[PDB]
Amino acid sequence: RPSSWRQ
Amino acid sequence: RPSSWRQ
Amino acid sequence: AMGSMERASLIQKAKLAEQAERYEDMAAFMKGAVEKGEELSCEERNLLSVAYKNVVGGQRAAWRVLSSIEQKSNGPEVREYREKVETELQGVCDTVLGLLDSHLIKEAGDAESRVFYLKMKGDYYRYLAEVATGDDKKRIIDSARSAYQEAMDISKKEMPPTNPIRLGLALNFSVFHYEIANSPEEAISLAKTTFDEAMADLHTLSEDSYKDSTLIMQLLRDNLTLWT
Amino acid sequence: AMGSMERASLIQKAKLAEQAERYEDMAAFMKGAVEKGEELSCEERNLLSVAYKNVVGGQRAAWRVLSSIEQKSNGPEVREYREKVETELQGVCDTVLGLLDSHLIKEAGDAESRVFYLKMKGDYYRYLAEVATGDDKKRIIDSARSAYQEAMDISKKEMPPTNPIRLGLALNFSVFHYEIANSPEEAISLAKTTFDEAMADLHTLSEDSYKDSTLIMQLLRDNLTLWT
Ligand SMILES: [Mg+2]
Ligand SMILES: [Mg+2]
Repeated sequence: RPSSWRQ
Repeated sequence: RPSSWRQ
Repeated sequence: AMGSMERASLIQKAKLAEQAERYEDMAAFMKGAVEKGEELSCEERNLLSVAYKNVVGGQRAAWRVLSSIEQKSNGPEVREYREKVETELQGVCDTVLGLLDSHLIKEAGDAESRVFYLKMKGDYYRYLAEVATGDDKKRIIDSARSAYQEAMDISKKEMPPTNPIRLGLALNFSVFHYEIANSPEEAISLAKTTFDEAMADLHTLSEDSYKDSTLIMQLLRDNLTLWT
Repeated sequence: AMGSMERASLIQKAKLAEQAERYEDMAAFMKGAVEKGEELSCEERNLLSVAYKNVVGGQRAAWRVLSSIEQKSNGPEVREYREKVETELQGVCDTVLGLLDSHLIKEAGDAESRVFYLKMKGDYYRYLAEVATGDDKKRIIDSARSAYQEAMDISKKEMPPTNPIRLGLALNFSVFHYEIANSPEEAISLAKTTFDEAMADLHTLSEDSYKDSTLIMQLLRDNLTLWT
């Protein structure tokens, strides 16, 4: 559910 | 560009 | 590679792959199911179609990106990579066409199954025609035409004008006319006649059948709006 | 399989594959470039990361769909297919970790490259930990932790608090704490301290650097909002 790094 | 069949 | 798996397990796994958006797996599972040699049900035909349409659709989208880059350019890399994707796409089309020829079409006796498979045959020859440039390109186009035409003849004799596979077939044959055969007037005439004859048959349908038919009629309308 | 292609051609084709959204091809091209044995530039490191993140991200999304279906169920098919996707995902993680170990990390002398690769190592051990259930699961988790920790120690000594790779590393290490290590308070403390120290350093940045840093700060904020 949480955001990890993404472009 | 035109639409062929798609679900 | 799927010969050791039960048919029912291949079908179940194709449905799981669809839910997982794993369309390459889905296609491989449905190829294995076809190679069991039994005819496909209505639902199973749809799974086969969805799987390969998604696989080849990604390849077509990539080929169009690369072809556009290649045209703006004209090193060997863009051409080489476009050729690689093109070969992969042709391989997938050949696999589908091989399933249809061995032996889905010849065992398809009912109008619904035979039209379904002939529509597929027209579609995958159409995808081959989109990338074709050699001595056989005209024959590829005529192979698409002939498959679509046989499907149309059967559908007009055996199905109501609102039948979803009849509508989708006419939609795709009209796209073939416009994009492949350079026959925009034929494309427009086919889409319009198909739409109008379906419109006049909607009154016969249940609410659920009406929803299916009008969804595909809207695609015909979208193309007519694009083309006129 | 890419040994016969020039390094520069592999890099060029990776960029073309990214434009074509052909991320499996992209990853294979960048694997071949790494195996040339030369260190990777800033841009090339980013291409490597983007390629494998997209490949493993699709596998992770599929594994989560199948794992959810499997849990609602508990035939062998859903388990078997989840196991298949799981094995494929583990293979991709092992490939990336093998590139890092042979020999990207040991040749990475600059802080920017070493932190980048140690962040990758933590991430791919984290993806292994997401699916792990056996005798080695605790060691997989500690391998992720150790890689993230070394990266953090270097980044805090050698980079400003707004450096995008330092910020992304802290973001992902906080996700590791929350999701993998069952340490939500550590996750929240890390995200908050990272955000606040970056906020206080924004005044030093150009407009373009400010845009890069605040984009990742917003991801930290999104998680803190989710977690508190
Ligand atoms: Mg029959
Ligand atoms: Mg070095």
